[PDB]
Amino acid sequence: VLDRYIGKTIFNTIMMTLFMLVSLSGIIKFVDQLKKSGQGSYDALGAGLYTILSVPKDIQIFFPMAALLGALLGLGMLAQRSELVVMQASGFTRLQVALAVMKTAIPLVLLTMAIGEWVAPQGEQMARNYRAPGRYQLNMWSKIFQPLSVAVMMLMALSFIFGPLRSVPMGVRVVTGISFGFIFYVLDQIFGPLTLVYGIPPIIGALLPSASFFLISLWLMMRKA
Amino acid sequence: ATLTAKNLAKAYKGRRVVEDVSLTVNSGEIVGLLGPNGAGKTTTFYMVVGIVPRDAGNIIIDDEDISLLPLHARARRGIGYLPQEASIFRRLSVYDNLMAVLQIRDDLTSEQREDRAKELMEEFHIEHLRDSLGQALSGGERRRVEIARALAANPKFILLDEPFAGVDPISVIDIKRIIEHLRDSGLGVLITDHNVRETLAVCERAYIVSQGHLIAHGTPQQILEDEQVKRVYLG
Amino acid sequence: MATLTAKNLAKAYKGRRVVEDVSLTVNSGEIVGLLGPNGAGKTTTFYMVVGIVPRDAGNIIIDDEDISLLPLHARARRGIGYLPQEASIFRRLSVYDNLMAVLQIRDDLTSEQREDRAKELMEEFHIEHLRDSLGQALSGGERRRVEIARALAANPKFILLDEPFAGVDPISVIDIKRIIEHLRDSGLGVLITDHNVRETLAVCERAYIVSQGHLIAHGTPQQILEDEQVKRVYLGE
Amino acid sequence: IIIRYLVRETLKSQLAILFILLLIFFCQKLVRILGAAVDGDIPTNLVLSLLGLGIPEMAQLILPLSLFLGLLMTLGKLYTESEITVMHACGLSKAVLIKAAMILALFTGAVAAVNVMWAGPWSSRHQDEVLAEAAELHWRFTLVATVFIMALMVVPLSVVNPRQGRVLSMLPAMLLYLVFFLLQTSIKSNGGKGKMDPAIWMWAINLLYFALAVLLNLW
Ligand SMILES: CCCCCCCCCCCCCC(=O)O[C@H](CCCCCCCCCCC)CC(=O)O[C@@H]1[C@@H](NC(=O)C[C@@H](CCCCCCCCCCC)OC(=O)CCCCCCCCCCC)[C@H](OC[C@H]2O[C@H](OP(=O)(O)O)[C@H](NC(=O)C[C@H](O)CCCCCCCCCCC)[C@@H](OC(=O)C[C@H](O)CCCCCCCCCCC)[C@@H]2O)O[C@H](CO[C@]2(C(=O)O)C[C@@H](O[C@]3(C(=O)O)C[C@@H](O)[C@@H](O)[C@@H]([C@H](O)CO)O3)[C@@H](O[C@H]3O[C@H]([C@@H](O)CO)[C@@H](OP(=O)(O)O)[C@H](O[C@H]4O[C@H]([C@@H](O)CO[C@H]5O[C@H]([C@@H](O)CO)[C@@H](O)[C@H](O)[C@@H]5O)[C@@H](OP(=O)(O)O)[C@H](O)[C@@H]4O)[C@@H]3O)[C@@H]([C@H](O)CO)O2)[C@H]1OP(=O)(O)O
Repeated sequence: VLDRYIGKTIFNTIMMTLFMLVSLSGIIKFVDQLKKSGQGSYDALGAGLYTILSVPKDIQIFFPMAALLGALLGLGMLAQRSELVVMQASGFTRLQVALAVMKTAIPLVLLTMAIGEWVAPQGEQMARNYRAPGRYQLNMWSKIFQPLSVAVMMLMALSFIFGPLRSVPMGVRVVTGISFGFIFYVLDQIFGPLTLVYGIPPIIGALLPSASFFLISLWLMMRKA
Repeated sequence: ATLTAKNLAKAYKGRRVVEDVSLTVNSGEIVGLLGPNGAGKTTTFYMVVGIVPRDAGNIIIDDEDISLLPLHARARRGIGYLPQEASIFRRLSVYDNLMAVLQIRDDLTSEQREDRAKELMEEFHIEHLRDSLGQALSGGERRRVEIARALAANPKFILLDEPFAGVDPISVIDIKRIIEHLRDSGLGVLITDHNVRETLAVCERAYIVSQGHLIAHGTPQQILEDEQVKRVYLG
Repeated sequence: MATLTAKNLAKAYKGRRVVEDVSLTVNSGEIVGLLGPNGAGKTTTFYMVVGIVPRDAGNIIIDDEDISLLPLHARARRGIGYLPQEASIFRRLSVYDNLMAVLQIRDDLTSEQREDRAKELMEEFHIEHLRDSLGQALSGGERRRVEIARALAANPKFILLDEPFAGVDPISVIDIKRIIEHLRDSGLGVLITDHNVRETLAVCERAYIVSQGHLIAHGTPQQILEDEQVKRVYLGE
Repeated sequence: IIIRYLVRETLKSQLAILFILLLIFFCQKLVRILGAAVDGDIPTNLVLSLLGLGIPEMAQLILPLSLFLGLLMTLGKLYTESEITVMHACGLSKAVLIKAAMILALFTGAVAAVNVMWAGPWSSRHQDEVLAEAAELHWRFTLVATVFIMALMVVPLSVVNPRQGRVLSMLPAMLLYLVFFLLQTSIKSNGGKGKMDPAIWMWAINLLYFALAVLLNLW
């Protein structure tokens, strides 16, 4: 049961965080549609464009950036109420918490890959139709590595909640999630297009620095043991 | 059953916040870790529990080393730690909360595990809170769920981190009564509360630590005979 | 001489009656505690005496003048001095700068005496050696010498200390009582709201205890222990 | 005065957020540049220059937000230390927060003016050629008036919430800030380049916030 409670806490925080951040993404880009309004209709952009405007922003961008911010705010919200320490002081294994949260990423990658194969390219391509290689290859392989990125953002939260938690204020964790969750962002749109500039072969590198958060999550897991 | 420490010492970044402190607690022997705050009282306590990793000392239960062992591995054997904060499993009911922890004890079968859950629920008079969400409970109620939860892991020694933190002195009887049941069973208490005037009335013997090194070890009656606290603590 | 008279004070949070009519009066040279079960009446009735949390009903009168409506913008300017439980000391400022900082806001002082009093106030609490000592470089034991010294640098009456015994070290308890004696000797009322009961009464001449949102006790600590209503809800022997 | 300390803490904190906001806005502008680098095949020789040429473009958005984020974090941390709540308990008024902000917002505003009066046009003309070839004023003017408004707007939006949330105090201040900026950015749409000017609502919304700034400050 204690793992199921971890699931709702960690999974509900990830889902709610994704929803609030998606609302922000919508209206911040919605006002962008208001800027492009006058082609024929803005209220239609409010209804028809908005729904298929929201779903894509999660998978390529706001899902993993909010995935870290979901557990690192959530799994640290338990340690904010001293739930985690009592969870560990009751003998729930530290390697079982990572076996608990990451096991709740299996229901979360399915809610990402299936929302990134059947409605992210089907809806977004439908969303721009409502407004009437060097590039693709890098992206496509990266979009296959999308489940690994949220599984690593969720693995970065475990190290950030078992390593640098240091009885911090929840606020600090949020900006840690805001910052590394933004570091993961810049490392996904700068390093990813830079791949062709430095000639990093897709067969070997491409978006791996984005998934090299693992190596940034592996020096943050054994550092103090 | 013992929870002994050998020459414990630790520096956060080189300040030597604790220097050669040894604490020994036997089952049924309530012990208090009293003294100046931030001077080593909490850090030595947190080093025993496992929150602060061990540096140069050594903690032993009976003969098994638990120095490198983290909290949970130490906890899975005999250690039950009660945090200062709430830790009431806000989004989980008390029935589930106890049964969630009880699942850690692997040797206990599910059919008997439910009886163990009912045993603790009626042991701390929180059985009627099985349907309660657990989000909000009174200071009397809140600690009883935590203690039941900690007692559910069936530890050998339980360490209370300021059980008398921000509590009205009429509930100090309730909190001490919760401590009284822990000593009534084959359990070892370790209180770390700063209210020395309220903790010391419960402990058989206490280790009082100051400026890094423990200076007083024994019953509070013996502490009053110690000149350090009678001249530099009281006057 | 001067009196901090709080009457009829009451306020309901979200509609729930947090505190009902409480009548608490403290004069210069009197030390009154604000004690009771946590959350019942303290930390909400006490603050409204200070003015931090706004008051919903009641009236506060000091120097025969009402201040109940005015927040610390004028409540602290006239006759009320509040000291929080945590580290209110100006962390990134030096002691000969932070003392004058609130000493120089009050226009009712010549600048020559303004620079003088800080020298005279700093020596009062044995802070002379801690002259330009930057803040954040002081222990919690001295955090209070400067914290009280600063809150004293406004000519405030009825210095309300908010939980002076937060970092409870029983040698700090003796020290804090000593400096509170000076504040009482400074011809000021004192209003303490410390968590523990057994030590505050050792320094309080009177103690207004508020429980269940309704003020219950007042007067000498000896008078307090013989009352059944407070004992059965706060101490219980 | 304590006001000098209030600024010196804020300025030492704003100058740190300014670097942090510079990095955050560096990445966004670099992502847009890198995206255009792979789309328009813009040579890598001058992509760094473009990043260092859009700084005034970002400056309009960060210089108010660096003071604001500085004000929010400084007043956040000062209130988290329960220092402001004694700063009023010791006889200073909330005007001390305002006067501390303004005596430091005049600085940021003056720099904001420099990024508006000179560096703005300076940035664009260098941004036009970059050796490659081998109205607005209502938004331009409200940028300075934004700084004074937000410094007036931050001081009431950080001292009632931190009782329960360290960062939850920033959210209403940030969201009310964001609703200002995007709406201000939204309005500067009709009647742009040229002499045509937007209808009278950009300063109508902007002046609304000033009224909303004073409204909750006078408490
Ligand atoms: C806590 C502490 C706080 C931290 C700090 C805060 C951080 C803030 C970050 C902001 C940094 C950047 C600042 C900024 O961004 O600044 C401005 C922003 C202001 C606010 C920012 C600060 C906030 C306040 C301060 C903070 C307070 C808190 C915006 C801007 O800048 O405005 C505009 C900009 N908006 C934004 O950027 C939104 C902003 C939004 C910012 C959001 C901030 C959020 C903070 C949250 C705080 C939380 C607390 C509350 O940022 C983004 O989102 C970027 C992502 C940012 C995220 C960063 C990470 C955040 C992490 C936070 C935690 C650390 C917008 O496009 C950007 C979109 O791109 C992607 O979408 P897409 O992929 O594209 O879909 C993004 N997708 C994404 O990123 C991906 C994802 O989604 C998002 C992922 C993000 C990260 C995810 C994870 C995050 C981490 C999470 C961790 C927890 C979208 O994302 C979106 O949707 C929004 C998105 O959902 C939301 C964002 C999500 C954020 C979430 C954060 C959550 C955090 C929570 C925890 C903290 C994004 O919206 O348009 C312009 C740029 O396009 C330009 C360019 O200039 O480059 C201009 C083009 O013209 C366009 C236009 O697009 O406008 C298109 C045209 O087709 C047409 O339509 C035209 C008109 O409409 C026509 O009517 O308009 C065109 O030009 C030229 O092209 C051609 C040229 O080549 C010649 O051939 C010409 O022909 P043509 O070929 O035909 O085109 C063109 O001529 C046309 O016009 C002519 C006439 O008009 C003449 O007029 C002339 O003059 C005019 C000038 O005078 C005008 O000045 C101009 O019109 C021209 O010059 C023109 O010449 C006609 O002539 P005539 O014939 O008529 O004569 C002509 O024929 C023809 O029609 C023209 O010349 C072209 C280029 O030039 C080519 O050369 O591209 C910008 O204007 P500009 O830049 O100012 O110019």
